[PDB]
Amino acid sequence: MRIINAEGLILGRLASKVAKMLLEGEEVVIVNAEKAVITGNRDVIFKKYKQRTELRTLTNPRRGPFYPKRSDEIVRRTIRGMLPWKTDRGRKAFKRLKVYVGIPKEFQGKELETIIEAHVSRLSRPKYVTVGEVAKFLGGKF
Amino acid sequence: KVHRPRRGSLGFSPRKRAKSIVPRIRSWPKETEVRMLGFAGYKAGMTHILMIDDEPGLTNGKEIFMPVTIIETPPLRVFGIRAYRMGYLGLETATEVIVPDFPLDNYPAKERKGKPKPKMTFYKLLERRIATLPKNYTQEMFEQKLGQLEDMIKEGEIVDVRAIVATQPWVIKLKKKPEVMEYAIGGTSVEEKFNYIKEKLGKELRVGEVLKEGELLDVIAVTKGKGTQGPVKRWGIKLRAHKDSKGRRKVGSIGPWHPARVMWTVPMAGQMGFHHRTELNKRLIAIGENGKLKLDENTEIEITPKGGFPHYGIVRSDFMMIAGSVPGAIKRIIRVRPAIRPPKKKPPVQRPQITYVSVESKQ
RNA sequence: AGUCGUCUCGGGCGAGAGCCCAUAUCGACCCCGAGGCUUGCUACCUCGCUGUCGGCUCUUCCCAUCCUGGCCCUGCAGCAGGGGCCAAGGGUGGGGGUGUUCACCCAUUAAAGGGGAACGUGAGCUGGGUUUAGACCGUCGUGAGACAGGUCGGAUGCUAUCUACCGGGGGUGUUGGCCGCCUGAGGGGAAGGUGCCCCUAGUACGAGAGGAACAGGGUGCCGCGGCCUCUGGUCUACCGGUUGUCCUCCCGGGCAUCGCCGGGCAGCUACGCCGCAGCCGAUAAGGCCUGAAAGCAUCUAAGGCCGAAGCGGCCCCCGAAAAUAGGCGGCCGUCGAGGGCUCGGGUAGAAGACCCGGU
RNA sequence: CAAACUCCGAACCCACCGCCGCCGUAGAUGGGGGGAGUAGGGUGGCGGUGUAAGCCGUCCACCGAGAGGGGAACAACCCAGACCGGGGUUAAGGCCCCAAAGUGCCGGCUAAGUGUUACUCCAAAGGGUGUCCCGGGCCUUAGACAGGUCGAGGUCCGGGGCCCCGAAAAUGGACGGGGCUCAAGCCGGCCGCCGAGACCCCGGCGCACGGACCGAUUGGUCCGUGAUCGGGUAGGCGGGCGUGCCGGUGGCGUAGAAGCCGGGCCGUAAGGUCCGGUGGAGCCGCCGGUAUCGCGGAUCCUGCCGGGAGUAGCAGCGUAGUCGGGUGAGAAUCCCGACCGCCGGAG
RNA sequence: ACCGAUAGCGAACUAGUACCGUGAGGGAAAGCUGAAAAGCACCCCGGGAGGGGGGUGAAAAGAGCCUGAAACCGGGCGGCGAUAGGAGGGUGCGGCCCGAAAGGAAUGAGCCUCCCCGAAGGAAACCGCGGCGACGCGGGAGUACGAGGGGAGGGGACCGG
Repeated sequence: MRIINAEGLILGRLASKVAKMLLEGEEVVIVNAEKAVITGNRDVIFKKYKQRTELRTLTNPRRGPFYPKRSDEIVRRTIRGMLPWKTDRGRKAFKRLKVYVGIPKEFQGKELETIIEAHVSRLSRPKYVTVGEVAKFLGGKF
Repeated sequence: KVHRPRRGSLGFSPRKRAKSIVPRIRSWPKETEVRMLGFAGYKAGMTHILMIDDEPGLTNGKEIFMPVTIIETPPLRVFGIRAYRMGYLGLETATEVIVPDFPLDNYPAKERKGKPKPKMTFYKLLERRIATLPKNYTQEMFEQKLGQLEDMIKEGEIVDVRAIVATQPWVIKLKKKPEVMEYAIGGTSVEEKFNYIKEKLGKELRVGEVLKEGELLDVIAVTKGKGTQGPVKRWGIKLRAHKDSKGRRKVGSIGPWHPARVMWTVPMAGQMGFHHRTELNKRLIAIGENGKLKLDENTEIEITPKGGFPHYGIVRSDFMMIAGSVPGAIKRIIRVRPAIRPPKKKPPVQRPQITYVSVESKQ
């Protein structure tokens, strides 16, 4: 079981790597989902996430896309999008993932893995927003 | 086309039978003073009074008619203390301590032909609600559990504390099975709240001690049941044209061609009544003691109308007289809490000047 | 369905009109586009059958916004106007003729916006118009007859198979079972919208006429959720009067809509009565601060502040099947806690379910 | 300026002659005979016509009548034309995850989520000290501009790349999705690796042609060539499988025939034959003839049986029964008595 | 060299019979016990119909009678079975189950070990050099491996289906 600290990691690249790990039968625990970054323009990102949230089924709200508003849920859904969610293999792979905000005491005092292929040092300009900021704008718990 | 507001509100859906006949309180007000935030009673009936208006408005200082509702309020029994810690996604109960069995004195025992008095005790009426209570639970065990809870609070894992209370329908002779409720305590410091609950554990609380006359409250109860009701009564649709040969009390079209489904918003028949409802900003006109209301320090009147309240007995214990109507059939359990979203110019917190009280036969 | 000639709506240039001044406003002659809301063109799907216009009922969506919120220019003194920007949470009503959509007109109103949904909606209704079979008038035809010319009459089938939405129940699972109290991931909300009145004030402004606003109070209407103390309806429980007839007459009864008539408590009702937050956070249009590119200037390129009835929360309703399938106290198990039927009743109810009581 | 003009005039097309190449004595060009099907075509490039869609011809490339690998699905676009069992390498194109293969390399650009679109689908006129560049200029490093003083480059013009405004729609939502900013976008290139039934190889089948040998009715065994054989609708042609009966020939059966249910084997197949049950009386191989000779459809015919369903209906025009007793295995429904009712110008 | 009970005349039989229409006229369905009725004597239960024993018969073939298919329904058995999406199938294999005969097999099955030749194809460790770099060039080497074709040793019951 590998534990990844998401602080200062690009959301999409972290999600790609974590999904690749999951598809091979490895348990993963992301411990700082609120500190992931998303490059782009703040207004565009916020508008996109608001549109995702307001997506819903007209005939019955109890069936429409339940896109997330929390940071950990956002990271979870981002990773899910990269898995074959419609297959038993993809469902079993997703059942092997846990995402948390901040470091819970349970995972305290344990090795934290980082992904060099997704660190913010790659970016030429740090024009991004945090998943925590996106959640705050959306009105989620954290 | 001609526009108009839609029939009924979508903010109370689904319109289903209430989960529990005992109402639940989801939110509590923020008060600096340390006191229990609400009370419980039984709905008795309705009457009217004439009072000099003190609330701001055009009718200020002038005698006015005012309908009032009576809730019989036997004293509550504080028999538990519960603690809440902060979980990952919200509050989670950490521990809960109930007092050990003690004799029950306010039980109205009757001497029937043969056998002695029943000699009832606590944990005997409570079994009718719980059915699984501690055995061989002693004062020392209770003391050690309370000490453990206090040590947890000192450590700081506890973020909130609340009181477990029980109703006593037997004292007023309504029924015997009690209703158990969980009440938040006003204040800021968990230590103060814990001391306040501890000093009253195993004792009685009176609405006179809890609430204040002339204050605004919110009333929570389950409304009267109506069974299955058609859309005309459930949502208020308009009757169809009188020439209709397929009925009059039904919706005409339940949707267009596309979407090729019935939208959930189309009015339809179903359960009406017996819903959990909250009514805001109801003034507490008066609190009466032992079924008697005092007017001018030398006049007291029985609050029970001649012949008794319809479908109800006689008010014999403390009671609350509140302005306006409240949800629930007769004898329903009604919860009251302090005003959660009160206005800015509130009425004075004191009993108004009541010039007349109606006690004429209401049947 | 394709296309947009036409239709609706934008843009480029600026001759000219505006006392001068092209751009306050209008904008010739020309040119470039958007939508698929008018009509047309094509004939691609549907003629071993997909029922039309209009109205009623009901649901939902777009902004190119009529009013309601906030702004910019003005040939914007005030009160009002003209042009434009952000903004779709709410409203956009009642009537006369006509089958009418539309258009015209009347009295109110803040306004009485245009449209999409198989020109939404006939296994929901109506059938006035349209389009059979009967008949009359005008015109055309020798005639039988015809008329996208009037006129009168002219039927609307349903036992829900699957799914859909509205409510009501029985199970499994959630690493043993059971009773109780909770947490709140998520979904729903308009739970609120909008006028008028009093003061500010006959004040600012203005020669005068005329005539505001911030703030502070009151109240109406529309909508929503509850209640039956008061008033009204009903009240085939109940009491009384009375007509015809029958039980032989008297009492007391049957039938004649409950025979008819008047009153009527409980219950249900509205025509009755009670309740419905303006605060915080970030923003759009818009107003500013610092500052270079471009030694100056500059709201913008980097950066910062404020700023909408719109967005998120406080608030109300559903909510352990929330697959990370939850927390806690207690009881039981490794005969037995806790339940079901049966029993007397409604704080309930189509069957189930729920609630009180059971020596 | 010219479709109904031409002093000129191509690409290009056509006829003929010589040659290269290919095909042909295992028999072409050509000639005779038998049998057809086809007379609605579509996409794509070009021409006339139309606002456009579209209509009408032309080109024979693809679907029609075409598998496999891709473009998200897609007739028509890209690779590719296919007998059966295996191994390998490539094509279209692809390599951040979905998803096999690089978070690949160098130089530059974009800040718009522009884009992430080879074509089937893709918004314009007009404008931008937004950026990165090229070419011409005039002044031009104590002298040029910004505000006669400073004291380093200015001030124009015509262009090129990317981007920006111009840019409004109806259920919630479309780069295929997630997402992506020295890139997972776009330019000029490059290096590895994945990826077809295509290409190569091994074994097998058939077919066309030639040959040797061998059958007492169309033929059989084997051999040689096939880079120049192996998709297929209408249609043409050859072989084979199955059923009833007849003339022969050789047989099986009460120690169990036909028929019927479930299995094994052979055949690319139509099918045949064996094993284990039931059945109690007929049945088959081979040769040569004959026929009401082969079933999924025809809103096919006859018979049987399903879901709808233990559901609708057993109300409306006259809503009628109840209490004791009897009978009888069994009584709301039959019989007697009482009471309450209905028609009473017909019930 | 016709058919063999949905065929053959409409009628293999109480058939132009029963039935439909005022009428003229139209017009079906329906064969089989056994060699011999030897067609179930007696007993228990049941109101009865019939059920269970027990007898007859080579065989119930039991009269609702030669055989008794399919559709459809009920029970047992084996598999799946209440978080999972596609016209119900195709390729490959893995669980659970069956597996005497007809298929191989104790004259040796799956299986384990070793040896030889091998078409098309085809690496790397390491050494030297070129490139800014991804990487490439020469040797190693056409080597290990390679579809398939053979041989020897161990075990002793499966494999195919």
